[PDB]
Amino acid sequence: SDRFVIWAPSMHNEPAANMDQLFALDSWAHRYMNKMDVVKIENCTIGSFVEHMDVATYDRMCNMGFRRSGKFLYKVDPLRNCCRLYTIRTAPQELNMTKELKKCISRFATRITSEDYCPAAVASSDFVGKIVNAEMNSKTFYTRFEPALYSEEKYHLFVKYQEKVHQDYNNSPKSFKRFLCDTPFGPEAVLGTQESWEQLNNWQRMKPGEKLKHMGPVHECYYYEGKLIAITVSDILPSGISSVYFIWDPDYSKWSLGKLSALRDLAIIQRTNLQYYYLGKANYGAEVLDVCHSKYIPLKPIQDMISRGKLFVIGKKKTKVTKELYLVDSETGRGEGFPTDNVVKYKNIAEEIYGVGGCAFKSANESALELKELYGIPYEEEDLDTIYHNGIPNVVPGLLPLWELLDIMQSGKITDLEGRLFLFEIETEGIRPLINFYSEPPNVKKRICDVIRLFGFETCMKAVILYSEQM
Repeated sequence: SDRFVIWAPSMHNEPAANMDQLFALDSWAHRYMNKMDVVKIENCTIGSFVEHMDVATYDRMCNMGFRRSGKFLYKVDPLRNCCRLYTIRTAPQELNMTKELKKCISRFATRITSEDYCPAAVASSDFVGKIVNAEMNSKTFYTRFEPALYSEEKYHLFVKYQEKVHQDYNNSPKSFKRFLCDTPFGPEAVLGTQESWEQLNNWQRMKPGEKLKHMGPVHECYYYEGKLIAITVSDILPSGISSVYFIWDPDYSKWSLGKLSALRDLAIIQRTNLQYYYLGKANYGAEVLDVCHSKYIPLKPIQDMISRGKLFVIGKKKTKVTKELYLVDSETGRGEGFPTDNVVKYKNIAEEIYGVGGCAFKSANESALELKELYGIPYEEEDLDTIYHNGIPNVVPGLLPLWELLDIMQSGKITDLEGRLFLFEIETEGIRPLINFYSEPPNVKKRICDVIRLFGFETCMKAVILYSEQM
């Protein structure tokens, strides 16, 4: 119910990255296989600076394909970007325990507990039981959940990690605050109450039926023998836990703290009566997000993402598509799965839609021309062909197709935003209501349309769009 106060969405450029794998579809790689020198591959990021939102909204956004960097809620263009990141969720009950993970957990339980540790008879695959049992019977290792706030030792460990692992030496305390301490959440969501922190710290002792009181960003600090060894920046969501970033002492590369942190997060999710883990290699037993449906499909049948990471739109063979897939408001971001019938041998229709001869492109150009000509919204035909050589493209998988936006305009559904959506120009002495959409300036119209396309229509109904007319 909390208002969704955001800046107008934009597209940012951070280009820093075997020349045959950086394409999201095989046909576009084939078309530009010999012209790689003239292709302008950039590392794009479509997002929006969020000024305030509640935890439930960010949960919905995760289930729409979003991740946050500080206050910047973003997603990558899964068709044009050099790196396609997939929103993948994992439940602790459905995780494929490999042999390396079992060795990791065994060595962990051996190093944290004394030699006098007589272990229980927990199964070799119940990693949650081993983690909880060994960590409760250990006097050398512990963790502490605490608010996402700045401290000098946290920043020092951050710098050491960044420079010895990621080889990044351009780190300042402002960047650490702005990336791992600044959050778009309320003061309760960040700070909370001491009682909720005591509950979350006793997650090993939580019994089924008991609910987490705390929902918001947290820092889990790993302490071994009094020394800070790792920090897990994560978001406690109503549906689970979303990992934002992970930091670990390089001197402890013996521990494989990334795998250990993932397994411990799964153990927490199971004990804290949460369901999913939002990761954001080879064998998982997890399920990824089809953004064109905003629905999750298991990852085993989809070997193309596991092998090449190229795009994938699920569909049926006996159905031919004419335009991009309709996004159903009130179901996008709800974590809905695909039916588990194996008779419908779902094919990949991503090439039919976003490929070279894709229908999405002509449909979007025609819809954009019609929008600009009939309603004064500044859309231009862009990808008449050659999707590789500012603003936001007319065809992006996971965004609301332009024909749906045109239907919203034609059906008069757009008038449902007026009286609900509020706008905030900083230089106008105040926040103002939306009285008439069609009488707004064209740039304001396109900002509202970008919010609708990127975050959904029902979310835009409860939004507050901040804008200045200098960008």
